[PDB]
Amino acid sequence: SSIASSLKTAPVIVWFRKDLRLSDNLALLAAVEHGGPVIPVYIREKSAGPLGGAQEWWLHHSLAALSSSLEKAGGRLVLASGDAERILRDLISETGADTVVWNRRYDPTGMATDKALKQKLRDDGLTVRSFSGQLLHEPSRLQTKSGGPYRVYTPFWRALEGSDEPHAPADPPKSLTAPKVWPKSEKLSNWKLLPTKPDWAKDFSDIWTPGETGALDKLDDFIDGALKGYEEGRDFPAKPATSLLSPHLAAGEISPAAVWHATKGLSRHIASNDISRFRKEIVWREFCYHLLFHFPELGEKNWNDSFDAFSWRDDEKSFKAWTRGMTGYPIVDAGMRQLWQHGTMHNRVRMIVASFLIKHLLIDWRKGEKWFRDTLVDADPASNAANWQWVAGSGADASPFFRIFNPILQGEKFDGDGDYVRRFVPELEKLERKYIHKPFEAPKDALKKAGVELGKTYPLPIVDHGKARERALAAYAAVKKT
Ligand SMILES: Cc1cc2nc3c(=O)[nH]c(=O)nc-3n(C[C@H](O)[C@H](O)[C@H](O)COP(=O)(O)OP(=O)(O)OC[C@H]3O[C@@H](n4cnc5c(N)ncnc54)[C@H](O)[C@@H]3O)c2cc1C
Ligand SMILES: Nc1nc(=O)c2c([nH]1)NC[C@@H]1CN(c3ccc(C(=O)N[C@@H](CCC(=O)O)C(=O)O)cc3)CN21
Repeated sequence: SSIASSLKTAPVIVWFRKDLRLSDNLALLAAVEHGGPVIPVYIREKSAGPLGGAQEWWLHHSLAALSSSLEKAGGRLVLASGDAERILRDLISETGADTVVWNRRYDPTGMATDKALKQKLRDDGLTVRSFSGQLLHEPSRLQTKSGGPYRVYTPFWRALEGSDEPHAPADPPKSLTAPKVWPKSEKLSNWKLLPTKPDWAKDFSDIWTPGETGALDKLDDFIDGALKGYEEGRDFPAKPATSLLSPHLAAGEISPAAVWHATKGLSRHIASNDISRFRKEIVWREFCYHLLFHFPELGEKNWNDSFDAFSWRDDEKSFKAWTRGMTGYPIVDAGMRQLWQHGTMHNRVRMIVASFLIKHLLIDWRKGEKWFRDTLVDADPASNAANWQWVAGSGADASPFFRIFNPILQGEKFDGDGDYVRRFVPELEKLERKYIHKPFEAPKDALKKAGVELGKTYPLPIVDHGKARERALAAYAAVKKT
């Protein structure tokens, strides 16, 4: 190291955010190609990070898993809290790194943070490079054949379906070059991301294994499992027919290109309709990000400003009943209880509970959006906002506001035998399917036999369907006169 000294390569910093994976990670691969020591860092920023309590549980386990995977490769994960610029400059100064890399994040606030930071670092002569991976498409570049943003799903789907296959996923690096001396790291346990007493996430582990290995296990199981019959099965919440990839995708533990490529070459065993339908759902995520790019206020302002003057009820009591799954409408209650217990909800039931809040209770959709932000492990700044707005009646793909279905009928249509309701509202277990979705219409004899006392065992409906419907349509008529 004195007289036969090779000229050494400077380190490179890899800044992880919602891309907590080693596979199909172009930033990490760039760091490997760069040579020299690789310095992985995760920063607890003020603005960005987990959208709520459930996602903090997710993040803890995700960071623990990523750290373990990096250590297996010979690296480590540096943890730091505070101002990203100050932290990165301090790491640069300490290590002598000449480059910072990251994977692009496409939520407008995070993208703006990155743009500003990138310019500041470049102005001081640092190399900064950002990479695709979070999305199959580039929202700032993709336009209709006539030069517009996509406003409607089907043409957007046809564009992505018709595009050259997303590039196949890149392998993870098996080894990372480490610095001789590691920068100091914060302790994950000190970040207070986990519940303590009570452990309200105690059943999350029954469903979830956060991190890249868990993501790949979910993908593998889906391809070898529920992908078969997915198209027919996905509408029925009692059936475990979906992939459960959403929080892994949200956390960037698996790329959508990896998911897409996993659906290729399956014709010997899998019907094309199931694959097409699953791909469409992946593209719904893409579309939500497209809309967020084109309308950054998607989570706070109505897409259709005709709704701005809508007069929402000031009824925090009904809102609380909704959050607790105590509406007296079993399918709604089942969904809200599923969410509380497992940090997720079947998509059909998300639509039903969202509609119940907005139309039956006439409560501001933003309140429902915020509740979901705190309780979903998959909370996503594009998909949550976009879906709430569609249920609320804004957007080309929105159901018109005046379309108001009875939760009872939706329950009987998509959960006819009542298995989903019985799973999450077990106090109704003994009711026959005739009354499982409408226990308030059952006769005294049946309620007695099933061990159900309305108002004790299970609540009466907090609103009458007919009256709620009249109220919502009157509110719709009023907003038109504005
Ligand atoms: C009111 C409301 C709020 C929602 N909030 C979120 C959210 O915060 N995060 C989130 O990822 N999804 C959200 N969704 C969409 C959808 O309900 C979930 O993606 C789905 O329940 C996830 O289960 P899965 O992974 O088994 O889906 P699968 O059926 O296996 O679908 C595969 C993937 O496609 C994507 N996807 C599927 N459906 C949709 C959709 N309607 N919109 C956008 N992406 C979709 C997801 O990434 C999902 O993992 C919301 C839907 C509604 C109606
Ligand atoms: N999906 C999901 N499920 C949840 O249960 C959940 C979320 N998400 N997101 C965050 C909130 C907050 N969590 C909490 C936090 C504290 C208490 C708690 O301290 N409970 C006391 C009594 C006070 C009370 O219930 O408010 C207890 O020991 O029962 C309960 C739930 C549950 N949370």
